[PDB]
Amino acid sequence: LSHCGRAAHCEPLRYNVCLGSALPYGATTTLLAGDSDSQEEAHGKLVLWSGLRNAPRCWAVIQPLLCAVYMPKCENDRVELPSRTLCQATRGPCAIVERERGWPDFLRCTPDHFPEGCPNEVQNIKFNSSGQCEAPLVRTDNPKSWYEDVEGCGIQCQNPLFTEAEHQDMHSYIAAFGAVTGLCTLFTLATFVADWRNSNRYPAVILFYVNACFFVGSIGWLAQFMDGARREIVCRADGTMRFGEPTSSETLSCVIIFVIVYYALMAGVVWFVVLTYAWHTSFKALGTTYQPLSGKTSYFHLLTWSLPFVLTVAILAVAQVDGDSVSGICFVGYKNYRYRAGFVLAPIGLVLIVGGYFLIRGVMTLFSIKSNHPGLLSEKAASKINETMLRLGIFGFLAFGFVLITFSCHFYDFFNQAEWERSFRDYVLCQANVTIGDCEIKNRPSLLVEKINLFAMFGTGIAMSTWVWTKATLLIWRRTWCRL
Amino acid sequence: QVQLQESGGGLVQAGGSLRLSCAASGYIFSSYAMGWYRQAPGKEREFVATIGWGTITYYADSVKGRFTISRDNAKNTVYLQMNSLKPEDTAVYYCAAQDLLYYSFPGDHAYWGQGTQVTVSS
Ligand SMILES: CN[C@H]1CC[C@H](N(Cc2cc(-c3ccncc3)ccc2OC)C(=O)c2sc3c(F)ccc(F)c3c2Cl)CC1
Ligand SMILES: CC(C)CCC[C@@H](C)[C@H]1CC[C@H]2[C@@H]3CC=C4C[C@@H](O)CC[C@]4(C)[C@H]3CC[C@]12C
Ligand SMILES: CC(C)CCC[C@@H](C)[C@H]1CC[C@H]2[C@@H]3CC=C4C[C@@H](O)CC[C@]4(C)[C@H]3CC[C@]12C
Ligand SMILES: CCCCCCCC/C=C/CCCCCCCC(=O)OC[C@@H](O)CO
Ligand SMILES: CCCCCCCC/C=C\CCCCCCCC(=O)OC[C@@H](O)CO
Ligand SMILES: *[C@@H]1O[C@H](CO)[C@@H](O)[C@H](O)[C@H]1NC(C)=O
Ligand SMILES: *[C@@H]1O[C@H](CO)[C@@H](O)[C@H](O)[C@H]1NC(C)=O
Ligand code: NA
Repeated sequence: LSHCGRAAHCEPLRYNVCLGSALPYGATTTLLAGDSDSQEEAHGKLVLWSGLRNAPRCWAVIQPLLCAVYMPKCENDRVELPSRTLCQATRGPCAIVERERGWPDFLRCTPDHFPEGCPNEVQNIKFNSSGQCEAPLVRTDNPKSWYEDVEGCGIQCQNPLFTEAEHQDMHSYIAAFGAVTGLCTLFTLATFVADWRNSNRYPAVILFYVNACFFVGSIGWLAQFMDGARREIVCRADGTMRFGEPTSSETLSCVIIFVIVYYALMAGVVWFVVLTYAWHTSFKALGTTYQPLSGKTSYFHLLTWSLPFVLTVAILAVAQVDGDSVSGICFVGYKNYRYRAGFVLAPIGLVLIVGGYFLIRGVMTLFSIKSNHPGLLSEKAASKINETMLRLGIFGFLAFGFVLITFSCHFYDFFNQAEWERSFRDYVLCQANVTIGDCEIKNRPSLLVEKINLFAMFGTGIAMSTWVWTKATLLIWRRTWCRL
Repeated sequence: QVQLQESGGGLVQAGGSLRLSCAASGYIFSSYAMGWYRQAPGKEREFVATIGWGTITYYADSVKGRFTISRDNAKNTVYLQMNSLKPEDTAVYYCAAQDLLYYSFPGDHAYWGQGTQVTVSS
């Protein structure tokens, strides 16, 4: 019962090798190959298919299928047809063909072309070619790392869009900004603990907690500069980039770093609004020793340490923690930029309106004192008010601009990341389209924009530490040195 | 830097009146906000009253009504007129002279006095 043979005139095998494997027969036909009418032409069409040498999971199941349709066995004026299971085994791994161009009519599993349950002479042939992937991709087995319809390989950990030198330059930029920001916030923490007995008043001690946030946030940024520490945070066990964390196949070094960075930076950002409110209500009672914040201290912490906690947990719940090779940390919204609109631009924008409101309102009250009471208090007192008004002015200008910078950088990624993703996809297609049978990336993110965006981040931490850059703090450390 | 010196404290009976004063050794009396505080031998420092630039004044809940605060800009002295004293008012009343922006910024300092005990007998 030969449901698997069809009448055809056997021709002599002009090629005794199919995709790098020996053939146990010596007769073929172009009957099954509807796109070619000659062995030289069918062999040429196999060169085009050879581009699928990448993405091993499809190359392993399509090799037998091709050497059974283009170079099938012919004996006694009879050609052997491929089995239907041999054809079904290619629709899954090789779903990319249907996307890029579409399968040919003679390669679709049809009963007239691929009957169910037939012997295959190619099943006895050993194909040594396992499948090599281009430079940007890397071999991996876990399905959660495969590039879109490229089953068998994922994106290498080191960002393919930037070179080794561009990675080294960015790391030096972060090592420099991270160290100064870490040392500046530490200087604020030290001056507070050195005089904690008096500094622990809350209209001012809030600065201690803001610098504490940006300090811890800087620790997560500087963690990458350890031996083999960045590879543990950004990479996976197979050698591909991290994304969609948390998972169950990788470690926790990525989600750990993210919580240190996102929670600390968001906590310090909301501390800014609490500070502006504290300044706003303290100025209303200026001129007296009355404390309007006598019973609002605990309420401040219960609101500043819980908001960033709900936000962080929400990100972990939707699993949008990604890893970047250039920055050296794990953050939210790297892969899918939409999430960075609600978990970054939304909290930052809100603290700019409410925080900026109290900031402007607080200066108005400080400006009314100079006008409502002229000549009552002068000398040092008058200088302290103007110097504080100027200190709050340069501070709001600085925060307003850094938020403008962040919104500019985010809108830049919102507008071109889709195009960036196309560029890399087309770059992966040409590599197999030109070589087997030079490429260049069309568009990539701007490193300058990334630095400008980090400048607004690190700049905020250094701006928070400038509030203790006074002559009064210098005396605090001059006293501790004497007692030593 | 200014040094304060309170006076007028002493033992008194319930329902009586007392007048405490706070003299500040130093010409800088206006550029500093001042107020009265009290601390019992087993309690934290409690807020009493304060005086602003004009008629602005703040009092505690258990103090408002009975206490009265007034300043003498010329004599660099702040007064606290206590009336109808209750035994629960027994405490060492202190006098603080702090910078205007003392609460909001760590660079500023607050200067306190020695305090005077005021005991009320039932
Ligand atoms: C505010 N600064 C942001 C600026 C943009 C940065 N950024 C987005 C990103 C995108 C992906 C991704 C996109 C599409 N499919 C799979 C993965 C993964 C991580 C990503 O950030 C680690 C990239 O530089 C790109 S674009 C792109 C691609 F088009 C193909 C393959 C890439 F590796 C790749 C990478 Cl890496 C992130 C920081
Ligand atoms: C994703 C990357 C790595 C692989 C790219 C897949 C490429 C190699 C695939 C997608 C579409 C495929 C083509 C689909 C249709 C045909 C028609 C056939 O008569 C000649 C081969 C040819 C032209 C195939 C050659 C290989 C091809 C171009
Ligand atoms: C003073 C307050 C109101 C404004 C400062 C907060 C802004 C500038 C800070 C807080 C957190 C910072 C983000 C933290 C992390 C990153 C990842 C980095 O790869 C790109 C910039 C980005 C996205 C930062 C943008 C700037 C940022 C949002
Ligand atoms: C440049 C203008 C600066 C705005 C000042 C910030 C204050 C405004 C308030 C912002 C908080 C709301 C959150 C701001 C989010 C707006 C960005 C947006 O809608 O992107 C949508 C993307 O998902 C589409 O890709
Ligand atoms: C959760 C992931 C990581 C995010 C960390 C959250 C940010 C926490 C930052 C700061 C915490 C503030 C705690 C610091 C509290 C210090 C108080 C102190 O030491 O003074 C007392 C003595 O010195 C005087 O007797
Ligand atoms: C294949 O090449 C020719 C036919 O194309 C054949 O004569 C020869 O023996 C074969 N060579 C090998 C190494 O099998
Ligand atoms: C490259 O891709 C195109 C897609 O239009 C396809 O037609 C072609 O066969 C591929 N290979 C070569 C060598 O062009
Ligand atoms: Na044919």
